Amino acid sequence: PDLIEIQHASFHWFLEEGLIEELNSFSPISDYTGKLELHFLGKDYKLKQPKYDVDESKRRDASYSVQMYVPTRLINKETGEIKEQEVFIGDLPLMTERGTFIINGAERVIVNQIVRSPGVYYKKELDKNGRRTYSASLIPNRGAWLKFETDKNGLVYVRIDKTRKLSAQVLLKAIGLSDNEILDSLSHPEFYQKTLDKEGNPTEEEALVELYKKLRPPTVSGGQQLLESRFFDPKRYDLGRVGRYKLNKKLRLNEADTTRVLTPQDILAAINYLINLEFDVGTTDDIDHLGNRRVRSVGELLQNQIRVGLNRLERIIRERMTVSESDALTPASLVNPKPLVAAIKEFFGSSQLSQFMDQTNPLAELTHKRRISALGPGGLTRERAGFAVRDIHPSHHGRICPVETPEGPNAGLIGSLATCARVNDYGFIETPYFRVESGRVRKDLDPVYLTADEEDDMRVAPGDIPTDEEGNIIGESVPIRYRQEFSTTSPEQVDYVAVSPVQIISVATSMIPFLEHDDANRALMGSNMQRQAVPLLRPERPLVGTGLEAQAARDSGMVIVSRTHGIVTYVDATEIRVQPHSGEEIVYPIQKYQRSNQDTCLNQRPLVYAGEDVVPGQVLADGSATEGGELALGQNILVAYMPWEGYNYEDAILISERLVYDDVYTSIHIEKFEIEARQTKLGPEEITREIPNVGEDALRNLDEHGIIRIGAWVESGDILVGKVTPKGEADQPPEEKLLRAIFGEKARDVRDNSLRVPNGEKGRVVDVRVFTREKGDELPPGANMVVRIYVAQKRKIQVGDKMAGRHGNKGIISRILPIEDMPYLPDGRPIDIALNPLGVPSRMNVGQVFECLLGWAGENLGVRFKITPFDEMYGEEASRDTVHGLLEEASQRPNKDWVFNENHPGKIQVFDGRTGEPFDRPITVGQAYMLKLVHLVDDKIHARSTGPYSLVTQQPLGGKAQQGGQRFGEMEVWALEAYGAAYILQELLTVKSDDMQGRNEALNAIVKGKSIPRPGTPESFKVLMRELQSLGLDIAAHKVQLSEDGESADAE
Amino acid sequence: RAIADQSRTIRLPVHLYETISRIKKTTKLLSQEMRRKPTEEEIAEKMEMTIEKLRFIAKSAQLPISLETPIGKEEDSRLGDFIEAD
Amino acid sequence: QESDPLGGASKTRLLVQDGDQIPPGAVVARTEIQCKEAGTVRGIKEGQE
Amino acid sequence: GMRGLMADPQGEIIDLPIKTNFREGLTVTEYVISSYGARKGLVDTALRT
Amino acid sequence: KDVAGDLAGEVLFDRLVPEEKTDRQGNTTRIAQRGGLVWILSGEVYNLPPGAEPVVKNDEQVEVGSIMAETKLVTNDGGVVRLVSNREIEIITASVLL
RNA sequence: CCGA
Ligand SMILES: Nc1ccn([C@@H]2O[C@H](COP(=O)(O)OP(=O)(O)OP(=O)(O)O)[C@@H](O)[C@H]2O)c(=O)n1
Repeated sequence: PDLIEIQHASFHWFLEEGLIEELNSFSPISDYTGKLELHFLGKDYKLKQPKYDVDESKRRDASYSVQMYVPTRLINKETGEIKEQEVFIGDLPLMTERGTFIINGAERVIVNQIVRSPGVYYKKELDKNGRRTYSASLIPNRGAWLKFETDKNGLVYVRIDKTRKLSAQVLLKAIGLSDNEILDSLSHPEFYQKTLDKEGNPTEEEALVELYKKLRPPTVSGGQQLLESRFFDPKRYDLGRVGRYKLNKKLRLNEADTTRVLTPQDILAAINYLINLEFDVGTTDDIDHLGNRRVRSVGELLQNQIRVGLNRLERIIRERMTVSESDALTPASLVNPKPLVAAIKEFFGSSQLSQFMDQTNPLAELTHKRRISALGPGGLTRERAGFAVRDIHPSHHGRICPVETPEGPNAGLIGSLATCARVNDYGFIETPYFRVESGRVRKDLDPVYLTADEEDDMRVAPGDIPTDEEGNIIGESVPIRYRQEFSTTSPEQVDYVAVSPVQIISVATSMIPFLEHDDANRALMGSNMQRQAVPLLRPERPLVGTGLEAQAARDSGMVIVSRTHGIVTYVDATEIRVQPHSGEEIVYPIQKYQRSNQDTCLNQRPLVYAGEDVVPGQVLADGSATEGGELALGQNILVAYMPWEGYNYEDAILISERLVYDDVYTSIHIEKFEIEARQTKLGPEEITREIPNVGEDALRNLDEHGIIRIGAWVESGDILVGKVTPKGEADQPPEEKLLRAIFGEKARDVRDNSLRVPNGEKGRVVDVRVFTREKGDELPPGANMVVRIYVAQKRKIQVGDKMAGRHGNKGIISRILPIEDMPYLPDGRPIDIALNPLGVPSRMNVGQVFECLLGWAGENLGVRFKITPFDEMYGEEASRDTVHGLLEEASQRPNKDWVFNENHPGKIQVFDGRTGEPFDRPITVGQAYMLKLVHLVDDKIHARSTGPYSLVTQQPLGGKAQQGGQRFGEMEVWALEAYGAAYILQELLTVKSDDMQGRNEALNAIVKGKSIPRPGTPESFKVLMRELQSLGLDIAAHKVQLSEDGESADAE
Repeated sequence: RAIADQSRTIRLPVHLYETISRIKKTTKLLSQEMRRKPTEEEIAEKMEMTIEKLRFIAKSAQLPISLETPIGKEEDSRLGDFIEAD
Repeated sequence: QESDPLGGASKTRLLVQDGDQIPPGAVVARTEIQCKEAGTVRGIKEGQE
Repeated sequence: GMRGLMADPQGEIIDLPIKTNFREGLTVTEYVISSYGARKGLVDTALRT
Repeated sequence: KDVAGDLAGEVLFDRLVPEEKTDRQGNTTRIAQRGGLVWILSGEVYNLPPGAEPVVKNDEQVEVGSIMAETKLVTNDGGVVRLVSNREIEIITASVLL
C-alpha cells in the first residue's frame, strides 16, 4: 500500500463527499418575512482550472488554488420566478500529487491530529479513601458536554459544561419523558428512587422553570426553546457518525446511524449504566486507550472551517435579505464570498496543524506527512501536558512508533504512524494480523486489520516467533499480549500473529539495520539524523540495507514512475518520451536544480535509454537523494575504529582528503533573494544602474537595468540589484557643510539601497526572474516591481561540518589529512575515516560494528546485502554467524586472504602512514554508511562589532539575519560575580549595551587609543523608572551630602 | 459615527469610510460586468479619480499590527524583537 | 441476538399467539436461561427478593 | 550479560525481565520493554531540568 | 494494590475476622483485625438479570438442558393480541379508519 | 519545529 494514503484518502473524501454535507446542511435559507428562499445546489459544484501550476506558483509567491463555483437557484414566493446562476463561492487550494499544499509559494503539509473520540466515557474518582464514586461524560463531535455525577450519598447529579450540579430527574422531566418510562427503563429502580426523594419530583412544567433558574424572569417556554436549542437542534449540536457509532456500541443500542442528535433514550441508558456501575457491573473506560482516540486529517478540519465560514455567510445573506424591502434580486447579489475565503486562508496560513514542510530529503518529506500530533485547536495544551499523556500505552503496539518522537519540550506529544498502520473510516488506527489455526500461521488470504479489537478478546503474538516453513509454530511457549498484559501461552491458543517484525516501528527507524543490537535512544537519534541528511552530488546506495528503501523512494514522490507498457523513444537531461502500447506519446518532464524549503537541491536524472521496453512501475528517473530507484542518503566509506593523535578525541572525526578531491559529500545549496521597489511618500523607488558612491568595476555583472545576469559569479558584498530611494530631509552638520564648501561635492537627492550578498554566501547566479505589474503580473500593494534572484553553490566537506551514521553516532570533522598520512591496509589502500572506539560501548550502539563488517564483506564480494531487523528469530547469534561466515567466504577469494583472520575475527593489521610501522594491536576496519547533515559551519559562524539596536530598551538586537549580539544572561552574570571581575561585568552591562553616551565614548577612546571613561546610568533602568512612575508609584533616587537630602534627576 | 470616530489607532475620517464603501461597490459591479482580468484603470475610470489616489485610499485602509504579536506558533518570538530603532 | 456467555443462553418464545384470548392480570410469556453443564446447586442466600 | 528491568517515566517498576544483551540482540517484546525506559529518560530530561 | 485471582466460586473465610468502621461521610468498610486466609470453593457462576427469578431451590441436582430460571412478564388490561408483520409486542390496538 |  501507499504510505501517504491517509492524506490522499482524506482529501479525496473531502472533494467527493465532505463538502456536499456542508452545502446540504447549508441550504435552504429564508427571510424573516417569509417571502424569499435561496438554496445551494451542492452536488453540481464546479472547479475551475488553476491560473498557475506548481513551479510557476512557487516562484511567484502565490497559491496553487482553484476557483469553486456553486450554482444557486432563487425561487420566489409571490410569483413563478426561477433565477438560476453560477455563483463563485471561494478559493480552495488543491492538494498536489505528493500530498502537499502550496500556500504563498511554499510547500505545506496538514499534519494528522489525534483527539478524544466522541461518545460516553465513565471513570472512578475517589476521596481521601472515601467512597468509590463514578462519573460519566458524554462528548459530542460538536456541542455542549453532558456530564453525570455520584457523590458519597449516591445522588445522581447532572451538569452542563460550566454550570453547577442539578438533578438527573429534573433534567429528565425537563425533556418531557413520563415518570413511568424512566423507572420502567432502569434495571435497578431502588438506587434511583433514593435520589428521587432528596431532590424532589417536579412536573413537566415545574422542571422547565428550574433549569432556566440555574442555566441563567423564570419562564418555561424560554427554557424549553433553550434546551431544544442546546441538545436537540441541528446546526448547534452534532453527535457525529463516530459518536453515534460509539454510543450505540457502549450502551448496546440499535439506533439508526442517520440520527446525529441526542435522544432521551440515550440519557436514560447512560443513567442506567452509571447506576449499574455502582453495583459492580460494566467497565470503566480509559482516556489514553487507542480505541477511545481517533485521527482527524485534512478533510474534517476543512469541513469545520467551511462550516464556520458558511455560518458567517448565511448570517450576512439573511441580514441582506431582511434589510432589503425591494424584491427581485439576483442570486449573485446576495452571496458575499469574503468570509469563506477568509476562513480558508486563515486555516491554511495560521493554524497549528498547517506546518512549514520538512523538505530536506525524501525521508524527511515522507516522515512529515505521517506525523500524529496531539496538539492544536481541539486537542491539547503543552502546559496541560502531564506525564501520562506522554507515556507509552500498550494499545500503541503496532499503531504508533515508540521510538520516533521529538527530543525537545514536545516529547511524547507528536508521534509517528507505524509502517503497516492504517486509519479506518471512523478514524481509528488498525494493524494487519495473520490468522492462526491449530498452531499454524495461516498466510492464505489478506490479513484482518484489527482496530484495537485484540485487547479483551484475542491473544496476539509478535512477528518474530520461530516457525518452520509451511508448518506450525515450533516451541511449546509463545509470547503473547492479552488484556494489555504480556504473557506466554501454548501455540494452539494463539489467535493472531503479526505480519512483519518491523510492524512496531516507523519508516525511518526501519531504515536502520541491526536495530536490535542498539539502544532505543540511539535508534531515535539515528532516525532523527536520517531525516537531516543533505542530498549529495553523486548519491550511492548502501552496501547494507533493510528493504524499505525502494518503497520509500516510490512513495516520497521524487521518482518518475512509469504508468504504461511501452518503448522509450527519446531521452535527454530534461525530457523522457515514451509511446504506449498494450495521444500516443507520454512526455515526462525532468526537473533540473530546483530549490527546496531548506535551500537544498531537487534534481532528477534519467535512468532509461532510448529503445527499450518499460513495465508499469519501472523507475524512469531518480531524484536527488535517490539512485537506482532506492533511497541513497550517504556514501560508503572505509572506517577504522582507532584513536588518532587527539583528533577524534570527544566525538570528533578524522577524515582524509580523498573525500574532498573525489567530490564525495559535495552538495548543492540554492539561496533565494528578493527585493521590492516600493512606493514611498517622498517619491518612487527605482531600480537603476546609477548608484552613488559606487565605483567603476562594481557594475560589470549588472545589465542595462541594474540587475545581475545569469551565470555571473558573486561574492560577499557584490551588488545583485541596484536600488535608490529619494531621501529629502537635507539636515547637514557644519562639518559636512564645510567639506562640501571646500571640495565641490554636490550632495545627491537619492541614497544607496541596493540588494547585496550577505557575509559569505558566494556562488553562481542561476535565475534572475523579474516581476512587473505592467507585464501581466500583480504584486503586493505598494510595490512597483519585484526581482527574485536564485544563487547556487557547491559546498565541499569542511572542518566544522556535522557527520553521522544510522546508529546515532554523530560527530564534527576536526581535521582533514592527506592520504599519505592516513593509515593504510596490507594491500596498501588508505583509510577514509577514523572513528573513536570509545564512543561505541558508552553509547551502547553495537549495530554499527555489525553494519561496517557486513558492508566490508559486501565490498570484498560485490553483492549489496539486505537484512531485515530482528533477525535472531532464525537462530541464536544469527547476526554474528552471518557476518563472520560472509567474512570467511570473502576471505576465500584467490587474492584476498588478508581480509579475515581466524585468531581475531573482526580485526586486521593496520599500518601507520607517517612511519610505516604497524600498530601494536589489530584494528576493526569496515565499510560504514556515513551521512552529511544540514548543520554546516557556514550557517553557524557569526560575529558582531556594532549593529542595530532595539526600540525601547536600546539594547543590541538578536539573530544572525540582523547582525545581532550574544545574550549575556543571568547565569553568566552569576558566573562573573562568583569570580572577581567587577569591571568586566560593568562594561558588559553599560558600554556594550543601552548606554548611548558610553557607547560613543568607548568607541572614540578605543579608536584614538585612550582610556575608556566611566559609564553612566543604563537606558533600560530609566525605562523601568518611568514605567514604575506610570503605574502610580512615587519612586525616586536620593543623594545625601553634608546633612542634606535631594531628589536626583536620572534623565539628566 | 462612534465606529467611524473611535476603534482605530490612526483614525480615518467619515468621508474616507464612505469612499472605501463606494470603491467596494464599484469593484464588485465592474467585476460582475467584466468577469475576468480585473482592471484598476477602469476602477479609477468608474470612480472618476486618480489611480495613485486610489492606491493612497487602499494604503490608508490597512489595519495596524501590534508589536506584541508572536511570529511563530510559540511564545519565543515577538514582532518588536525585529524592529530597529531609527 | 448478542448474548453474554457467563450469564447464559435464552429462549425466544411466546406462550400466547396472535388472536388469543388471554385474561388480564396473567402472564404473557417467559424465557429460560440455559445451563451448559450439570451438577448440584449451591448458592442461594438469605433475605433476597 | 543481561539488561534486567526497566523503569516507567513516573518511576514505576515493570514486571518483565530482559534475558538478553545487546550482543545477542533483543526481541520485539524486549524492544518495546526497552522503549518504555527510553521514553522515561527522554521525558525526564525534557521535564525535570 | 488489589488481589485479583482469576477463579469464580463461593468465598470461604479461614482464620479471618472482620472489622466494621464508621467514617466522615458514612463509609461501610471491612478491616481484618489479624491477617488470615480467604478460600474460594470453585464453581461456574451464572449472572441473572434483576427482573428474573430462579426456579431450582438451594439444593437440587440439575439435569442436562433443564430450566434454571423463568421470569414473570406481566402487563395488565389486555385481552386479545393482534400482530401483522413484526415481532412488536403490543396492545389490542382498536384503531379505526373511516 | 529543529540543534546544544
Ligand atoms: N534540553 C537540553 C538539552 C541539552 N542541553 C545541554 O546539551 C548537552 C547535550 O549533550 P549531547 O552532546 O547532546 O549529548 P551527550 O550527553 O554528549 O550524549 P551523547 O554523547 O550520547 O550524545 C547537555 O550536557 C546539556 O548541558 C541542555 O542544556 N538542555
